[PDB]
Amino acid sequence: NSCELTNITIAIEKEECRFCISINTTWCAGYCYTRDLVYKDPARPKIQKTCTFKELVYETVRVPGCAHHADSLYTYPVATQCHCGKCDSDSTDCTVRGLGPSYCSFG
Amino acid sequence: CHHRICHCSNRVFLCQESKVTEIPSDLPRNAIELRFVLTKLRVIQKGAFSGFGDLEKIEISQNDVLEVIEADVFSNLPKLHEIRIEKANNLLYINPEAFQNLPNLQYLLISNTGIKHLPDVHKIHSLQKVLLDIQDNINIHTIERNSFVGLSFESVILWLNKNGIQEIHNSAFNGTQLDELNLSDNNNLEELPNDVFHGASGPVILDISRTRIHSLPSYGLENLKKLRARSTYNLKKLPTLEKLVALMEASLTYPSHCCAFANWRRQISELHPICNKSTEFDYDLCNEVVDVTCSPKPDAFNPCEDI
Amino acid sequence: VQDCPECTLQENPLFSQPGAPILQCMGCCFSRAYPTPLRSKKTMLVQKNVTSESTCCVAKSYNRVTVMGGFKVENHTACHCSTCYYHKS
Ligand SMILES: *[C@@H]1O[C@H](CO)[C@@H](O)[C@H](O)[C@H]1NC(C)=O
Ligand SMILES: *[C@@H]1O[C@H](CO)[C@@H](O)[C@H](O)[C@H]1NC(C)=O
Ligand SMILES: *[C@@H]1O[C@H](CO)[C@@H](O)[C@H](O)[C@H]1NC(C)=O
Ligand SMILES: *[C@@H]1O[C@H](CO)[C@@H](O)[C@H](O)[C@H]1NC(C)=O
Repeated sequence: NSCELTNITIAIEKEECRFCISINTTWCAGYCYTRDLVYKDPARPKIQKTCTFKELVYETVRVPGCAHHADSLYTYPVATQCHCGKCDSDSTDCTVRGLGPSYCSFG
Repeated sequence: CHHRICHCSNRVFLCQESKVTEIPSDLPRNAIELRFVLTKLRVIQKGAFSGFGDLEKIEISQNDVLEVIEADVFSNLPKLHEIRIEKANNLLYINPEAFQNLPNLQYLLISNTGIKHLPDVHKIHSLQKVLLDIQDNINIHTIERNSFVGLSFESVILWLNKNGIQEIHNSAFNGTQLDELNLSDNNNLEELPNDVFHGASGPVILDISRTRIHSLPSYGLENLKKLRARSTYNLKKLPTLEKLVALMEASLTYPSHCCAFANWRRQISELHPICNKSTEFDYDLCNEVVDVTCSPKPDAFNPCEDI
Repeated sequence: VQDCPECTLQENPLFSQPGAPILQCMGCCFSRAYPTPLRSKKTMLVQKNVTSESTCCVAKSYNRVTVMGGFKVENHTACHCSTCYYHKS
């Protein structure tokens, strides 16, 4: 159901410069529908969907340096299409909670 | 609620960031849930969690400096159904005495870690059905004999996929009720010994997708209902329908396989009992069905069974 | 704005008889996906650039019953959004 593309803000951490920069981009968030099976047959199926990217593209961005460090480039994924489906573990870290999109070690 | 280091809410405690160098000894013994996240924690000490009779869940995730889990670390926690160990890149050693009796364990997750060996599970003895989910641990190369016995008196689901497993010894699953076994995405895995499924009940579902496994075992699959072997390229023959008596569903690699299945019927023993009553499906155990559902179906022109 | 009902106890169409229904957790829970922050990448031996946080509608408690002629089913007494076990590849 309600899983939709929504603007978010992310944190690109520049470790050598002890700061992070914020960037708006587009990702997935919302609500999906699950059941918890009452009959536990080994041949189920037990399947649960979550809200994640159906398609994504990478974008590249200039990250300021500080005195004594060059500026650099960081490339990050951006979501084109969102849906309620399986979390794809080749590409994605499938967890309960991460540190959150805007997490920065310096603030 | 509140605490010295860890954030707290409703007897759920979260110890975060780098100021956490060890597990606080002043943690309430009425804690429902403990989470250690982003800690500079080099070790998790012996009996560290022993003695929380209220403890349902333990999350240890994203700890870069964590190298060891001591003995008897998960013990005397009668209410623990869920342990989650995620993203510890420097953790190479889990003490074989770390996992003690945990009668209520449902879910043990070890994913994205350094560990070089499966965890030792023979002292867990859970009363519940257990999902053992061990994934994205590249340094795990082999599965010993009896690697899963005593994990649970109840049947077991074993996901060992996306590891570095190249070696599976005979009787690796002995003394175990196997509902489901997923070995997929271990790319260097060439051979299942003929005695893998010795002293094991099931599997009922087996996934060997994206492995170099050359051949399936001749016995131990009398209970196999669902076989998933996608992009399993040097698996060329396969057991005859008479050997896979339970199979209802196969998603395979070589279409000729699917034609072998569509062309050999099976099914009499009439059948029973009571599905009585009074583009896909939902619940139905009537044995309504059909020759094994198989894919890829040799749809795009072409015959089957060769000429 | 898509009206996804909250995860909550309800009535199993199979398994259920008049006067003896069986209750099953079902509904909607919050999940999301965002780029993996670098600090996390430091901790991963297998890089994943996308991070996904999810929760699923599951029985927080239940009672085992036998119905219909011998089917062992659980009769869910309570529901919450908790750890997803079966959402992966
Ligand atoms: C939010 O979505 C709207 C859709 O019109 C888009 O224009 C906007 O760029 C997104 N985020 C921001 C910060 O504008
Ligand atoms: C099979 O399992 C039983 C009980 O756990 C064990 O005693 C026996 O030694 C196992 N067989 C082998 C070959 O290890
Ligand atoms: C399930 O429990 C509900 C409420 O506790 C009760 O109404 C119902 O009879 C139970 N169902 C069965 C089949 O025991
Ligand atoms: C993951 O991001 C890193 C950049 O940090 C990049 O090297 C890698 O190609 C990215 N995406 C994929 C699909 O590999």
